[PDB]
Parts: sequence; structure tokens; C-alpha cells
Amino acid sequence: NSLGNEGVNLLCRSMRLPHCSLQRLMLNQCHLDTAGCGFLALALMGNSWLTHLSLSMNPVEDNGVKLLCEVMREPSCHLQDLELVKCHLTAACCESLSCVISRSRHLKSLDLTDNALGDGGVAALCEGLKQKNSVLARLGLKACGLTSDCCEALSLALSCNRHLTSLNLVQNNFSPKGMMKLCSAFACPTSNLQIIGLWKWQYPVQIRKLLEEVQLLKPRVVIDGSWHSFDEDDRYWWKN
Amino acid sequence: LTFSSYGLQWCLYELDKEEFQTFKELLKKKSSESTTCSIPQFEIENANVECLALLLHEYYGASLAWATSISIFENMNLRTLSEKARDDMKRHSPEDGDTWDYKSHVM
Amino acid sequence: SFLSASLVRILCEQIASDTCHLQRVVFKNISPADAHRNLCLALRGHKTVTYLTLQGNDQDDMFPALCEVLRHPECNLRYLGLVSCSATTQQWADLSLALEVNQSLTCVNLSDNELLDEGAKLLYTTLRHPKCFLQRLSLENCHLTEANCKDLAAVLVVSRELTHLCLAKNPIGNTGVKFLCEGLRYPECKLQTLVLWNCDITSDGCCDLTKLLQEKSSLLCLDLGLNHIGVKGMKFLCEALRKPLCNLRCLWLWGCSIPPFSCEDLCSALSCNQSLVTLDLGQNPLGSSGVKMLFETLTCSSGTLRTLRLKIDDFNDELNKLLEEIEEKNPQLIIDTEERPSSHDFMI
Amino acid sequence: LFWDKEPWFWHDTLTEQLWRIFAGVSRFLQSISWDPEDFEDAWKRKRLAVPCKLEKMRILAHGELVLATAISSFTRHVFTCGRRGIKVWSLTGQVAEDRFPESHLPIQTPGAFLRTCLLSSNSRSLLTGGYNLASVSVWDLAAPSLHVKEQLPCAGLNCQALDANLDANLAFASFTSGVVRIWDLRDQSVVRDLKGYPDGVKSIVVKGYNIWTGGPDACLRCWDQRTIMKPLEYQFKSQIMSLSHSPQEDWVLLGMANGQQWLQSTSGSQRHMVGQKDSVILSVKFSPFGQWWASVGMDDFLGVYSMPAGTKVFEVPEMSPVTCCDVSSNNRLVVTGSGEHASVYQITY
Repeated sequence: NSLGNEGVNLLCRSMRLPHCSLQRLMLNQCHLDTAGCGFLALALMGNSWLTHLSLSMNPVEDNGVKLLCEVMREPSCHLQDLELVKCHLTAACCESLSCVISRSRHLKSLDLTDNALGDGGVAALCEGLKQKNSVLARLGLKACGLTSDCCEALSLALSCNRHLTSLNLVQNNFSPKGMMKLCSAFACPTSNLQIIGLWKWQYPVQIRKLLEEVQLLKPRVVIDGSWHSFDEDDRYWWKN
Repeated sequence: LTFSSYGLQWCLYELDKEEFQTFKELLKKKSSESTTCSIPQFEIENANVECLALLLHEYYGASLAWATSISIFENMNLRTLSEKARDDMKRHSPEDGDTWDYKSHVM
Repeated sequence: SFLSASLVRILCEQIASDTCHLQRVVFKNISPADAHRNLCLALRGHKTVTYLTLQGNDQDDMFPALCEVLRHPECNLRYLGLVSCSATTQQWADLSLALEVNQSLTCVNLSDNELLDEGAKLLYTTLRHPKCFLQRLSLENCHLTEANCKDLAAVLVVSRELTHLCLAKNPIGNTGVKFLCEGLRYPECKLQTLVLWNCDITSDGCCDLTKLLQEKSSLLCLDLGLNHIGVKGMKFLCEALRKPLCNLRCLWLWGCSIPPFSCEDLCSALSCNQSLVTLDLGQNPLGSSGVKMLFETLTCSSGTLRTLRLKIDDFNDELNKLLEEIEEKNPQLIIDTEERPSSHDFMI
Repeated sequence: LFWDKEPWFWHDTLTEQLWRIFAGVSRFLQSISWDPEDFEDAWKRKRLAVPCKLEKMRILAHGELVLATAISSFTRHVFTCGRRGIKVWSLTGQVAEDRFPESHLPIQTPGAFLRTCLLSSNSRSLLTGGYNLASVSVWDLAAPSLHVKEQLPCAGLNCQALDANLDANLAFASFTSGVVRIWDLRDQSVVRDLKGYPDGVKSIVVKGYNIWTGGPDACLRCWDQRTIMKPLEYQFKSQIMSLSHSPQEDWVLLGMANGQQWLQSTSGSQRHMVGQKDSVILSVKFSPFGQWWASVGMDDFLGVYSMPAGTKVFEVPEMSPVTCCDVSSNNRLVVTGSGEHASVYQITY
């Protein structure tokens, strides 16, 4: 719906009050911009009821995400799930998001799909996730143009982390050496990922048998390309 | 008459249910705009694909109904079905001693 | 030669002058390094030198001078030969870039150079460039391996001037020949001559080569040596030669251990074939029955081959009259029964 | 098939058990589905959606090196080409690997070969050509029995690329002497000749009045049929191996033989690389709806790419180099050919 910044501002003014009681709001393809994201940032501070927020397929640029991150970084905020897709992000946005992830305590889900984060942004995010204070539950990466060095850093990050459960790396170009590193990280007892997004058949025989060897270890893990497998039913059921 | 509507019926079967509803609505608009030839709205609504093709041919005519369907196909951003329809129209629309002894013995 | 500064100065001036008319030049084991570098610099832009071969004990500064010589827009040396020169990967890299820049030479001879896989990949990347006209190329005792062979198959598919190619003393027997078949089955390959020698060719390679030959392929010549292909390999080769479609011109068989039971099929094939022009045999135990059957069939048949060579363990008067019968029955056949300038090497 | 440990069907295990009894001594593969209502893939949360999954569902043994392929979805058949003849397969039965063609069309002539093949879009004819052959032959597929209906003459010429435009009843072919001929299928008479470039043109693509050709000389040319003007050249740095055209939007896809893919616009001279590999690209094919394309190269890989920027959605490995690919008009089946076999994959999304 072509709501626009004006409509988002009117909703913002309505949600500013403490007596609103709605918990989940979604706005995709609503012609948002940086100013609308600023309105949402102003409305979000001081509100404790709303929990799930989504802004996908909107050209909310790096700066808008910076405003949102600055707003969310105080513990007072009670936002758990935020997912934004196709928002034209870059590396500096990723550094700010990494600071958010390391510091905050209430966020439990995040989604970055069809964004050109590249290797630098993912390196910053790996620094963010390395901290044992983080409590992020699931992370969505796809079509983010990853490569060998970033996957090495990511493998080390996963080796260091314990709280993360679900992940996604599809439509990404990985060289065999990087995948060897990734699988070595996967097999470690330290990391307990219950869901992984990868296509087994996309890789050579050595890699395929390596993934199968990782699988026979930790029989609970499931590797399935089509993400959203065994995910919470409510997330998609609510929408339709 | 039947030979031409057979191909049209088989072209429309490619359209999906949502595409079929869009086709019917666009046909409603086309009929409303034109004044030379008219179609009832409730009859367009109640008809399914087979009745739609036969009704289209009953009112417009063979070539005119084919051309209308092709134009509407192009309008919905379908280009492959347009070419298939043009070809199927090109095909469905009419232009406007010893041997004798041997064989007896074998017998 | 160990030279001195004054001699080298005068000599290089003489070489660089317009009164010089050298067409071939060879510098090997020149010392010290500065003198060799100065000599190679004298050739920069020469209007008459069309050959050049190089060799030395130390090479740390050979490559800068050679690459300057090649990068020159006026150098016209048509043939370049590097022998036993030691180098490193960066040296191969800048030499390959120079050969990318160069537009004159058509024959390159790299023998005994300690290439590894990486340098081979760089040279191949140079050869796939759409603007190189290297027609002949030798990689002998370069210590290659099958993966380079797959890259070379890609080169063969892509390249558009390379006709002669030599791969001797390279352990690329089975997988290498499989990949070369993958590259040569392509209906538009241009290669005309391939050389295999001490490459560990076996029956599988013979089968693949036969499958290549039965079709209308490009290569006119094929060389085999130190390849034990006795029974199955020769079965495949002879059933290949028998057909009317083969256009192979020359076939070399040396140290291949052809037994008499294979020689019967060999003789049948020779009687059947009509397009081969040259054949070579040597070190193969054909002595008692094989030679006699071969000579008898040669007298009986009238094949197109002109030259034929063999070695006989022990001959008699009957064998001499058999040779006379071969001569009289067909006058155009020349038979001998007695190595760098070898005919193929003369062509490459 | 080859990827799995062993491909089994649902009735095959019962047949095996009954055979054991008689002699006295996921997990199951699926078949390919045709009806759109059966397809039943959930909406992501006709169609321009980018595919997201693949599965091999048959292997076709040709018996000799496969040079070209073609797939039809209106009829279920598949066409395979080799140096000695063409073989027609059927996709209606259920079997892991088939050895019995629906038909076989051999060509007998001393020193005659086949290189190319091409299936008209309406699935009613099929073109064929090769070296040392008297003429380019077209087969009639709609008739009750296969037979050659027309012969398009070319004496002492070696064709290497074929293309056809049915709206204007034209057929094109490129010969090794750098000559392109245009035939009018009604009369089978040559119309116009394009010449002047010795290296030849390995690939030709026709849309509208523009013929796009590219060859090892590292140039891409755009001929116009309405006039005798010189072609417009776009110089590249490597040698082009294949071409394809976008049906909806103005964009020409091409492979560079150095593992690079580019897009080129007809209206203006804009370029931008859309993918890179370590191998030689031997064929690039566009999807009928134009939102993705398939690529096959020398390093044993089949890949699918996304039109907007060139991101590769996924790819599948293989044991031997692939040399040709084709995508069905249903946008659901893709066929590739390596070694002496041809494989069929189904697209789901």
C-alpha cells in the first residue's frame, strides 16, 4: 500500500502513546524512505508493547538503519524480531548493526536478504557475533555475495558462539577451501546450530561427503536448502 | 465454425484462475468502451472458459475474436501465449505364366 | 666463454651496428652475468636476427633482458628457444606477459626448464588470448601433470593457431590422454601433430586415440615411444587403421613390444589400409615369424606407404630374397634395417 | 540417478521381491509432472519468479558424443544429435535410464557428419546440417510419419550454426567460409548473402531485423536485413563462444571463453559483467520469460543466474564437460549433454 512518509507519520503519532496494545506490525512495499524510518525510530523509543516489526522492499538506506540502531541500543527498548529485506545496505550499516547485536539484549531475530553486504560487512557482523554476551537466536543471510575470507571469519565466529540456533547461507559463492573451513566449524561440539540453509547437491563429491560426515555427527542437525524448515508456525501463519 | 473455436478454447486453457478473472475483467472493459458491438456483463461473468470461447466467437466472429484474445493476451504482459495464439490462428483460421503358376500354387 | 668488459663492449657495438648480418645466434654458459645481460641487450631491435637460443647456469637477471627484448615493438625473432634455464613463478609470469605483448615469433621451445603446474597455467592463460599466433610449442621434461592437461584441453578447444604440439617425458598417460580426447573430439580442433614419448601410454590411451581416429579428426601425425601397447593397444590401433576413412599420414612405433599374434592383425591392417604414408618400427620382437609374415604381406600388397623401417634379430638368404621380392613387387617402397634431428623433431 | 546411491521406483521393489520369490533364491524417485495444477509449489513469502530447486529425473544413452540437444514440452519428445545421426526420445514412460529411442534418423554418406540441430518454436519442424553434406535438411514432425519435406541447398560449404524465424518464414545458417545464407521456406530459395569475415561466425542470433554474430576475432556484429550497410562492431577482449537474446528487454547475453559473461544493449553501448568462472563457457541459454539464464562450460558445471544483476542462484556438478543446454517452453525442464549421455532436470519454484 502506497502509504508514504505522511501515512507512516500518522501511524507513528498514534503509536507514540503508551496505551497502544498491538504487538506485531508489518509494512512492505510502502514507499518508505529515510524520513519515515526516522518517524518510526522516534515512535519506537519509550514503547514496550510492540515486539515484531518488519520493513522490507523499502529503500531505507544506511542512514535510516543507523537511526533505528541508535534508537534500539538502549535496554529500555523491547523489540525482539526485526527483519528487513531489499533495503540497499552496505558495510558501515553492518558495523552499526554489529554494535547493536553485541550490546543489546532484547533482539532475538534478524534478517538481511538481497543486500550487498559483501565481505567487509560480514566481517564486522562476525566481530559483533563473536561476543559471548550476544543472545541472537536466528540470522538470515542470502544473496549477500560472500567469498572465502569472509567465510573463514564466519567459521571462526560460529566456533566461538553458542546461542545461535538457525542460520542461512544460500545463493552465495563459496570456494572449496572456504567450505572445508565452514564444515570444520560446523562439526565442532561448541556450536549447536539446529537448522542450516545450504544445498547439498550444489557441491563436489568431496564436499558432499564432508557434509554427510558432519550430518552423521550431531544427528539432530538438519541441512535443507529451502529455509523456513521447521520454523515457528506463528510467523507465517499470522500473515496468511 | 467449430474448428476455429476449438483452437481458441485450447489457447485459453493455458491461463490460470487469477489470469482468467483478469481476462474476464479486461474483456468487460473492452466491451464497455466499444459501441458497435455489445455484450451483457452478467453473461461474461457467468461463463467459464469453454462457454467464454464459444460466446466470443458467437458475437465477434472468428478472426475478430482471435484478434481480441491476442490483444488482451498482450495487455496482460503475456508474450509467449500471444505468439502461440497467432500460430494456432494461422492454422485454425481458414484463409479468406510362371508367376501365375507360382501364385496359384501358393494359394 | 668468460669475457671481459672491453671485449664485451666492442662485441656488443659490433653486433648492434648496421653492418651486421647475423641470422642465427646462440648464447650458452656466458659469464659473468653482466656480460650476458649486455649481449642480450645488443639484440634489442635487431633487423636481421630471426633465431635465438639461450642457456646458462645462473638466470637471476636473464629474464629482465629477455622480456625487454620481447616487449620491443621492432624485434622480429621468429623462433625462441630456452634450454635448462632455472626460474621462479614471477619470472614465468612476466615472460608470459611479454609473450602476450609480442607479435612476431611462431615457434617456442621450452625443454628441461623446471616448470611447475603454476607456470603452465600462466602460459596457457597467455595462449588463450585471442591475439597470439604461436604455431609450434614444445614442453619436454617440464614435469607436467594431468591437471595441466585439462587446462591444455581447454586451450585446444579455444586456441585458433596452435598446430604442432609436443609433450615428451611427461607422466600424463591415462587421465591426460582422456582430457586431450575431450579437447580433441571437438569437431573444430586445429591441431595437426601431437607427440607422445615416455608418457606411459597404455591400452586405455590406445582405445581413446582409436576412438578419435575413426572419426574425421584433424591430426595427421601421431608419435608413440616407450609405450607398451602390445596386444590390446595394437588391436585397437589396427582396427582403427583398417577403415577407409582414416587420413593419418605418419605413425611412429618404437620400443612398444609388438608380439607376433598382434603382428598378424598388423599385417591384415597394412594390407587393408590405403592412406598411411610412413611407418617406423624398432626394439619390437618381430624376429622369426613376424618379420617373415610382414615381408610376405608387403610383397603381396601395394599400399601407399613410401618409407618403412625395422630391426631384424637375425636374417638369412631367404629374407634377402624376400626383400628383393618386396622391391620388385612394389618399386616405390624404401625399406631400411640399420636422434635430435629426427623427422618429427625436424618438423617441430 | 548417478547422484544417489541407487534410484528406485515404488513398483520396482515389489517387482524385485516377486522376482526373488519366483527364482527360488527422498527414498523413491518421482516422475515428471505436466499439469500446472499438479505442480503445487507453495508461494514464496505467466510467472516471473526465479527458480530455487533442481532434481535430475532421467538419463538418455546416445551411444556416441552428443553435439547438440533440443527439448519440446508441447510434445514430450527430446532430440539428441551426434556426428552420425539424430535420435528422438520420449519422456512419457517411467524408467531411470532408457536405451530405446522413439526413432533414429541416420545419415549415410562417405565423409558426412552432423554438427547442429534446431527445433522450431511451434514444435512442427527440425533443421539439420553438417560438413560435406549436400544441403540443409528439415524434418516434418506434425506428419504421421517422420520424413524430410524440404531441402535447402548449399554446395561445398560447412555449416556450423543454425537459426530460424517463423513469423517471416526465414531460416539462417552460418558457414565456415564466413558466409551467412537466408532461405525462404515457402520456395526454399536463397534470399540474401552476408560475407566478408574469414574466421566465420560460430554463433548467430536473430530477433527482428538484426542478426547478431560473434567469433574468435573478439568482435560482436549486428547486421540489418533491410539494407546493405556495414555491421556495427563492439570490440571485446576475449573470443566469444556463444550468444543468446533477451525476449522481453533489450539485452544480448554472451560468453567470452575466459569464464566471463557480459550483457550488451542494442539501443546503446552499455556493458557490465554479470558473472565470472575459471573455465571456458561453451553455451549460454536464456529462459523463455527472460528472468534468468542457464550456462554450461568446460569445468563440469551447470549454473543458473538471475537476470537483474547476474547473481547465480545455484549450480550442479558433473563428471564430464558439458557442451550444450536447452530450456523448455514450460520453463520447467532443462536438458544438458556431456560425454555420450544427455540428462533432464526439472525446475521447481
